Amino acid sequence: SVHIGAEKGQIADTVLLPGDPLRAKFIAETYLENVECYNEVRGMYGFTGTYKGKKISVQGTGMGVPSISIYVNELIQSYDVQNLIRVGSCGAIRKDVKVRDVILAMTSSTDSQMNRVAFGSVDFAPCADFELLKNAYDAAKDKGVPVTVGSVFTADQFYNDDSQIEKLAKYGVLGVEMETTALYTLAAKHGRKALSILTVSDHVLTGEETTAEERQTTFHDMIDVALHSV
Amino acid sequence: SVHIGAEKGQIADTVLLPGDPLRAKFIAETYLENVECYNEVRGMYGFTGTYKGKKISVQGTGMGVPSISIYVNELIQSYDVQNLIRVGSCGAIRKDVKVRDVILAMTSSTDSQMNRVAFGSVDFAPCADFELLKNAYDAAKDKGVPVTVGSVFTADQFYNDDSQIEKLAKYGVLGVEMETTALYTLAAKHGRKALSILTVSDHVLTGEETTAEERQTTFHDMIDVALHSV
Amino acid sequence: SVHIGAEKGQIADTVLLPGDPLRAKFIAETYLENVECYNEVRGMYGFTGTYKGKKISVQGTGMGVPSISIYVNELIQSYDVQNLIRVGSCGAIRKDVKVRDVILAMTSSTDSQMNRVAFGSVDFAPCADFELLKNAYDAAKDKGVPVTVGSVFTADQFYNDDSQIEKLAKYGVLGVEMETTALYTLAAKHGRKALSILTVSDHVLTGEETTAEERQTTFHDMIDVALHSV
Amino acid sequence: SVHIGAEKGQIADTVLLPGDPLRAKFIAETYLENVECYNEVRGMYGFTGTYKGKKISVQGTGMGVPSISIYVNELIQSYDVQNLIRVGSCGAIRKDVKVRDVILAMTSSTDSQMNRVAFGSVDFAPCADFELLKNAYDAAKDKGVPVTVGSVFTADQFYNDDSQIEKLAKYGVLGVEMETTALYTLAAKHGRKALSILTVSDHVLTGEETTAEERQTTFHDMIDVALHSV
Amino acid sequence: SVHIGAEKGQIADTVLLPGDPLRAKFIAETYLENVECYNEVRGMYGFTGTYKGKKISVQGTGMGVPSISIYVNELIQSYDVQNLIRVGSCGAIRKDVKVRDVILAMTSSTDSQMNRVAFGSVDFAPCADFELLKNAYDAAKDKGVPVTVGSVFTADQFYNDDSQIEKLAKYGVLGVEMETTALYTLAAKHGRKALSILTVSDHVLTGEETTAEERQTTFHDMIDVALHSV
Amino acid sequence: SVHIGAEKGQIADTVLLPGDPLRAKFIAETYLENVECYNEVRGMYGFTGTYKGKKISVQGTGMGVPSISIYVNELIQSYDVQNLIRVGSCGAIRKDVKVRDVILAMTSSTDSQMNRVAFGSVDFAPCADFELLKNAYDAAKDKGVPVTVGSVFTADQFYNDDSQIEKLAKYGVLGVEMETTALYTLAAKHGRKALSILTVSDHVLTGEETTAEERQTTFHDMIDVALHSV
Ligand SMILES: Nc1nc(=O)c2ncn([C@H]3C[C@H](O)[C@@H](CO)O3)c2[nH]1
Ligand SMILES: Nc1nc(=O)c2ncn([C@H]3C[C@H](O)[C@@H](CO)O3)c2[nH]1
Ligand SMILES: Nc1nc(=O)c2ncn([C@H]3C[C@H](O)[C@@H](CO)O3)c2[nH]1
Ligand SMILES: Nc1nc(=O)c2ncn([C@H]3C[C@H](O)[C@@H](CO)O3)c2[nH]1
Ligand SMILES: Nc1nc(=O)c2ncn([C@H]3C[C@H](O)[C@@H](CO)O3)c2[nH]1
Ligand SMILES: Nc1nc(=O)c2ncn([C@H]3C[C@H](O)[C@@H](CO)O3)c2[nH]1
Ligand SMILES: [Cl-]
Ligand SMILES: [Cl-]
Ligand SMILES: [Cl-]
Ligand SMILES: [Cl-]
Ligand SMILES: [Cl-]
Ligand SMILES: [Cl-]
Repeated sequence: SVHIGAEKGQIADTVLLPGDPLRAKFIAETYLENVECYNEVRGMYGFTGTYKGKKISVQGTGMGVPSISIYVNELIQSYDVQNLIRVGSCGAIRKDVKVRDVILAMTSSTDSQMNRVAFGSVDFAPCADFELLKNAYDAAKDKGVPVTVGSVFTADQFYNDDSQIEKLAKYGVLGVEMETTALYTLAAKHGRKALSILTVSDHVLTGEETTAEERQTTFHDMIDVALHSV
Repeated sequence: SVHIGAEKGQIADTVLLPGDPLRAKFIAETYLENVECYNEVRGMYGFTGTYKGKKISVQGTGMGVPSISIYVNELIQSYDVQNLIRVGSCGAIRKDVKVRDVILAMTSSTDSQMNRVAFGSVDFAPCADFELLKNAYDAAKDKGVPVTVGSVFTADQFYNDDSQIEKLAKYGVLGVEMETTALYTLAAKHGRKALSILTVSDHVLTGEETTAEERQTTFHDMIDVALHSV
Repeated sequence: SVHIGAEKGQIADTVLLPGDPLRAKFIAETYLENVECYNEVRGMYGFTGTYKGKKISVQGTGMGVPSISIYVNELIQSYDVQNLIRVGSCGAIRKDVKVRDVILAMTSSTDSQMNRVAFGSVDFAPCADFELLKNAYDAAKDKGVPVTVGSVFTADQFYNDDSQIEKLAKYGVLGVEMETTALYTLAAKHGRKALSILTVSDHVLTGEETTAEERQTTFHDMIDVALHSV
Repeated sequence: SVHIGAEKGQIADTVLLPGDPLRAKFIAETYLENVECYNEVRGMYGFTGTYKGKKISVQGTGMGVPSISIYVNELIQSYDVQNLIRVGSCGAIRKDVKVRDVILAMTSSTDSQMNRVAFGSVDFAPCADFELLKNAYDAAKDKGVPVTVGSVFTADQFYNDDSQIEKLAKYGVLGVEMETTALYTLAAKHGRKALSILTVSDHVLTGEETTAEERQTTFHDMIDVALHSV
Repeated sequence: SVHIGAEKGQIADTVLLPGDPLRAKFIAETYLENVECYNEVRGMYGFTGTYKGKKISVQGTGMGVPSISIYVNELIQSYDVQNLIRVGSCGAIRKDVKVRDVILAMTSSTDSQMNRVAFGSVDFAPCADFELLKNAYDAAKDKGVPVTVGSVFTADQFYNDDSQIEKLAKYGVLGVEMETTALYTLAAKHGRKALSILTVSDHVLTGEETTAEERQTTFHDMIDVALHSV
Repeated sequence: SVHIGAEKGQIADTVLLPGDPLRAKFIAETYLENVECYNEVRGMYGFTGTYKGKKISVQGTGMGVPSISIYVNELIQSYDVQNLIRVGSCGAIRKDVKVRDVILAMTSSTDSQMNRVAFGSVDFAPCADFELLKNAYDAAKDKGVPVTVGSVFTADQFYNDDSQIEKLAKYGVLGVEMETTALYTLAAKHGRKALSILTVSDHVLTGEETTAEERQTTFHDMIDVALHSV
């Protein structure tokens, strides 16, 4: 596969997709037994290991829709990947979204033209896989993790005129990131199961703000919720 | 309120929204104790009653986004309606969607220009309220009802060139109706809780077909799932 | 026909299309001899009768483009309907449009995405049939009815940000309703003759306002103009 | 006025707008008494004269929306022009449109982005002024001229992929030219009265074809209809 | 060819395209030896002559994209024209663009819907031919002519809400005219070489202004730069 | 700066922007004296060094418009970066583009919605800075490097329906990559100088194909052309 230097099935059915290829490293080392490293292309590191005896892979995606699309496609098409879970952060855009909250995206709004190219006249609303999502909600509530379930906004521009999120907050969108629409759509197209699990990086239209401690907690917190989701 | 001839609070916190104002009649009579009739404007009948002692309202919406939008707005704005559940049918567009299946929409794609007017450059992905949705899933599984959870397609045209649903089936969209986007968006805007619960009316790209018996079953079946959702 | 429970040709060549299925009732009873009732589906009542010995039908459409589209299509395709005249009201948006004025739409602007789906890069300007329209103008001037002839605006949302009509008034658009584009386009597509005849319901950017008396007059007034249009 | 080298009111209330600045010459010389020439800028000749004692002006527009827009704006804004009538030809796109037929545009479809720039989410349907149009119909029928009344298509490209007109013929659009939308819209914006009167230049999806004789007849024929329209 | 009354090859490989058909006259008479006149249709004059012994043609285009498109297409398709250079003016929109400056467009932004019709989801960025452009830059610097090289804006409307150029100046667009996008695109499509060379007509968001003397200089100045470009 | 862990001015006026953060490493080590490493965030390595005594920086961008936008913005806004040159590859889409050819983008088409968000009704054609571009052409021709100068296509999707490039080849677009539009636009907005320099990675609509040797040559070849461009 053009972008991923890996042997067939040297990659798990299940892949966690952080934006950062260095958090990809971190997650493997700090959470998985028997750490393999299949990919080193573009520094976009890929890893495979076990957790509670089960095989789990970890691939960094880079940032923005066009980048994650690249990896999700190859992972799916060239490695028959079955379950793809994003684990990154997002900028909180409501006030009723707390820094501790862990976010499960049912859907996402986007300004990426990825869908309009393919569909034209249709606002295409992408979709988390319920089984994956329910499992994550269950895995959250049993351990008693703070968890919100709603939509996010997959943006093309980190720095924007940003008129959008101010309007999107008014419709109950929870936060902004740059990957989810791309995951959900490509996963749905190819018959796979996708879900996006996200922590708060900071409040964009500040209601409150974040410390290094709060992130370290919610980060770890999110990885668990993901891992136990199967 | 312009379209609904009703006294303040003569309407419940919770309203079931069938497309048909005559199924609206049916549902009241056949499911609710102490049947009031608040609205008779445009034959778009509105009813209030109790079920398991609790107050439940039933308002017909008519067809298409512009029509349901009318009722949802007034119900919300003029009657502080808290929970709005659609109960209609949809044309099944996948083959793995069975005539018995009861459908819970997490989201919907639309070709209505309702959102693009307000948002512009954004594909806005509307969102069912999770609490309502989870409750419906729970109320489904305990009685053991067949139930699928994914997206639908809110269309503007019953008869189309329909090139869309053939493409939308390829992305795992479950079925086509004409209301949901409009519900989810207006509910989200005004801080209310919405959910759309749907039976199969027939298979549009026929995988299988429907009898009068199968509908009568799933219809009733869906009303229960709704009713026990609280 | 899916939505209209009627026997072949039990429906006239000519159909008046009020939004309200109860004004549909009213019009039949109060204007036509030998009243038949072909449709009772969805409470969207359909009627056939005579006037000056000639067969005339009356079908309610519901509200919004997607709804009227449904009836117009079936009426045309399943009942070879030849002449379709809308008789509803509209919100006056200029000041030089008087509450008494009866409106004949040559065309309509819309924000519905119905046309952009089919045409893409084209602003499609729909068209009243001239013969029908001229006949209505003649039938207006002989009795001496106040009558204006220009465009309207077929909206998707009764409640809007409404920035549009303020801009559209500046271009001489007369009023806003929710049906006409849909009529004109479907009528033109299938080789039929359509026309939309409208009274003022109120002034939206208030220049003046309406009583119950003024409506009763213009309503009746409009039905005549329609009826004598053949 | 930047584009028209003319003294205030040296231009009539009424202006005929042929595309060709040389037919502009022709029309003056061959139809009007006391021929003045106000404009010679860009060879886009402008003329003023009398007909049946009444003052009539004649200004060439050039081709395409952006060009006629230029003249229509200045004529309106800088010379308080009251009535603006286009007199050009169009490519017939239906078969039931005959080479002899004289065309009165109620409206026009366009692919020009002129309107979408100003309106955004609105398909804006431009509008002939009825008074002007009725007068032209009357002036046609009394002399007994063949005359059709419907819509046209204002295109941006003489040579196209042209997929549009094949689809637009299916909706009863009569013919294609390159000016009308631009006239109707600018006329409506500034409170003026516009109308577009058109002959057939040839059949684009050939049903029949044209001689030099047939044009000379219909051309002259159209100028009359225009002239007597007041 | 429909719009150009000319015999095969009575037109040069190289054609200068001023907007004004009278500057077309001027340029021929004042710059070329052995002046032929091939076209007189629509007053849109076409000329052929020699300069430094070499054959050079001069065709007026009229104004706006739809008009120049007409001539560029026929010139290319019916006369195998190889090199097409626009020589007109543009409204300067930055302040760092001086009245003396001669402008070489690498590209242009447009609001014309010409490209979106053909491409859909693509912002198509048109392209000057480098060879032509470099040659013009060389021919500029050797004589020592003030010359800027960047983008312009091909507008559909001389009079606009004009919100665009205020935003476009902020991105370094140099000036606004009404032809270039149309040239570059049609030239690129048919394998020909195009370039647009432009003087300042005035400053639109005034930084400074123009005399008749400054234009006469830069005009002549621009024709040279064009002519020596081969 | 959020994404780049660097001290003020520890970054040069001039930055080379390869997609790959590992080619970023390579370029530094193999071309620059006194190698500093300012950034290690996300493995997206940043380096500063000298070449012919002059300070030159090297920052990886990742893939797709949203990603490079991130770095270009911070580099510009937080480090007053003056000159930004992309050095990556592109998929050749014409046949007359040779594997050896080095490509200088004057402009790029895109399907990214980055511009349409900001501009709306405008196809915005981005622009290489001429000074940078000319300098690169000069630095190419003196050493005698094969070099083509035209447009490219900045895509959002590596894997597409790809109907676009087949149409875009027909208009003389040279190749497809995923960064340039984003560079040119952000550079132009902030008053900086940008240029994109690209090798062929392979032929997408295969005319010919590539070896490892041909890339190693053209790669090195391109870095020179960049480096000597100042
Ligand atoms: N736009 C945006 N705003 C935020 O506040 C935010 N917080 C996290 N992210 C995610 C998404 C990207 O992968 C990447 C960009 O830093 O991280 C954000 N994106
Ligand atoms: N488009 C469409 N296709 C179907 O097969 C279908 N089945 C049910 N519905 C819903 C939605 C409307 O409220 C209304 C239109 O009949 O019923 C459908 N809509
Ligand atoms: N938008 C809108 N504004 C008005 O003031 C108005 N007056 C009448 N109508 C028509 C059209 C609908 O069928 C229906 C909505 O009430 O009635 C209106 N629609
Ligand atoms: N597109 C197009 N097709 C035709 O068959 C046709 N016939 C006449 N016209 C009008 C409109 C222009 O002003 C001008 C272009 O020749 O003439 C036409 N335009
Ligand atoms: N829009 C616009 N603004 C100007 O300041 C300007 N200056 C010159 N031009 C060019 C382009 C047309 O061919 C024609 C319109 O007058 O001349 C301009 N166009
Ligand atoms: N779409 C696309 N097709 C190609 O053949 C191609 N060749 C190189 N590139 C550039 C651009 C990306 O940064 C990145 C994606 O691999 O590399 C390409 N992109
Ligand atoms: Cl992330
Ligand atoms: Cl329904
Ligand atoms: Cl109505
Ligand atoms: Cl014409
Ligand atoms: Cl010009
Ligand atoms: Cl690259």
